[PDB]
Amino acid sequence: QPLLDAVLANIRSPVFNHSLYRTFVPAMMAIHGPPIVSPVVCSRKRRFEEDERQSIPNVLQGEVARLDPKFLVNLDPSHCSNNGTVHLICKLDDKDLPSVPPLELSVPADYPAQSPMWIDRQWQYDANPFLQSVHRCMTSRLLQLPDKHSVTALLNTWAQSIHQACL
Amino acid sequence: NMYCIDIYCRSRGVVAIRDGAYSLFDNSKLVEGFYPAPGLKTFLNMFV
Amino acid sequence: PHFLNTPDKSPGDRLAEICAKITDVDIDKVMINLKTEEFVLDMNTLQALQQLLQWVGDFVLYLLVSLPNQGSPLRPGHSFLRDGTSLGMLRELMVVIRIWGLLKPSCLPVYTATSDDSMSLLFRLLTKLWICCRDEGAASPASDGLVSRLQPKQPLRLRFGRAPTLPSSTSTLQLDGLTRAPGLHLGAYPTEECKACTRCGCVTMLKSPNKTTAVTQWEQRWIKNCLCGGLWRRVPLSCS
Amino acid sequence: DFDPVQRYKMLIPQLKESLQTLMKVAAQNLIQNTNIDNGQKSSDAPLQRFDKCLEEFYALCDQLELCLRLAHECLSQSCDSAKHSPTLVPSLPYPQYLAVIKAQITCAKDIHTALLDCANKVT
Repeated sequence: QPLLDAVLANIRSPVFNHSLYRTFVPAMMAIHGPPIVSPVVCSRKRRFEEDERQSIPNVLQGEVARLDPKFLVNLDPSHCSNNGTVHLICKLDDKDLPSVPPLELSVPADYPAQSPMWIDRQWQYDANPFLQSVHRCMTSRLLQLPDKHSVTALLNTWAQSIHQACL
Repeated sequence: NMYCIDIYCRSRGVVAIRDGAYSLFDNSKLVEGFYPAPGLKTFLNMFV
Repeated sequence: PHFLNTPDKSPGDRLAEICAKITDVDIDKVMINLKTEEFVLDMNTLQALQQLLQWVGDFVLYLLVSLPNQGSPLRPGHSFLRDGTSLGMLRELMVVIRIWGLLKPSCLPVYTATSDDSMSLLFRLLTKLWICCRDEGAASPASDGLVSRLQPKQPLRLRFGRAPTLPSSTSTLQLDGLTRAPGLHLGAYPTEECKACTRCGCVTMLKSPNKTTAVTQWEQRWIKNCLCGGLWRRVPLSCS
Repeated sequence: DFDPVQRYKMLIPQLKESLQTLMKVAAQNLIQNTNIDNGQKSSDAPLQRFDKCLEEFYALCDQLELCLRLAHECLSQSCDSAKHSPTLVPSLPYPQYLAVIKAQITCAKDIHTALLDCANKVT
């Protein structure tokens, strides 16, 4: 019903938003008397210094912290520092049979991709027939993985293919 | 429902009292309601 | 200097100066004692109402209510009111704005209520202390009783244009190379600035364009340094 | 002799219409202030006090609030009386009812003192 104040606020185009002060605050401070509605001091520096500057994007850090201790990830030659951010050089040190460490180079944390790249595979897989079967199984599983993810999905599929294709 | 008063504390210990039937202008009119003139409340409080 | 009067026997400056030697009270009589015609200068006189009239009214009203505050936590309290000459200038201002209200209805209200104008008794008590504050005179007790009580026309929250302190001689300084930690004359002091708000030396911090139409006298007057206002800063519009 | 429901029913439309009138006069004062300050003087007419409007609005609001609170208190009193005493009044002998109320008060005071001594022994 009181659209008059609405059309008046619409009229309030000029920059001098101080006439409303003299218009309203006299009666407001008269009938309401909280001159200090917040006498608590408020002086904090918003941005002094806050940055990691000493590691990779911590997203993959928090991800890899969840994985099973049977996966041992290390650091490769420095080519995945910030943008690529991942050189998944992992060892499956556990009670199961060991194998060749995967590469699994994923992309920036935006994740418009996954990890499996398999650079050093060309000679690591075709040499051993059993490892060749392992690679075949791992490829067939990865192709059936809809939009696999950085560390969890890739490493899980790799381990399950390695310990399923034993036969 | 008669002879309203209004006390309120703002500062570290300052609590002001006023008669709530004046409407910030006593000589003009009244609040059309509760009866005004609680009496000599000023000196009653100034006792202490 | 706004006296754009018709040619008369004397100048408006010396006439307004001698206006101090006037009757005791009832400025409505003083105006007819001196003159009332040759004071209009513009139909669009609506420049001091939103900017200066409320300002001078608040100043004089604080000067009024300061009298009962004799026992303040200060030997001179908040101010002195022992000059009279400045009060004479204030009386010239109030009588000329009375003439303005007679000409332009955009006069200076009492700003609260009950104008029953109301500046009459105000000017009366100012002159009552004037005869106590013209020259070689002491301050009076009847005026005390006259000013003590307050009407339904007494607001508060005056600007009191001043500068923030810097008492770091050898005592204390809470600052760094950057990151100032937060803790006006023509009005334009909102809760948070939303314009240019050109920072200045002490208190001004006025807007740069000011959205003016004919008040250019003030802007063209404060382009250079100001009184304690050579410290024209560029404090950002970090509104909060 | 007016009733709380009756006073509420007669105050609500007065409250609504006073709100409408105060909002209208506030809008009028605002447009007048803007025209005199932002633009040229066009509203050559005296406005209203604008203080009495919201002042009496808050006054009627306080009146309504306190009378509704009194009615709520009366209903709560009736409920607690019916719960703590049977509905009998001139039927029940008045001195016997006074003695029963006194004994109820004494029993409650005894229970409170027992719990207080219990808390003190816990200390």
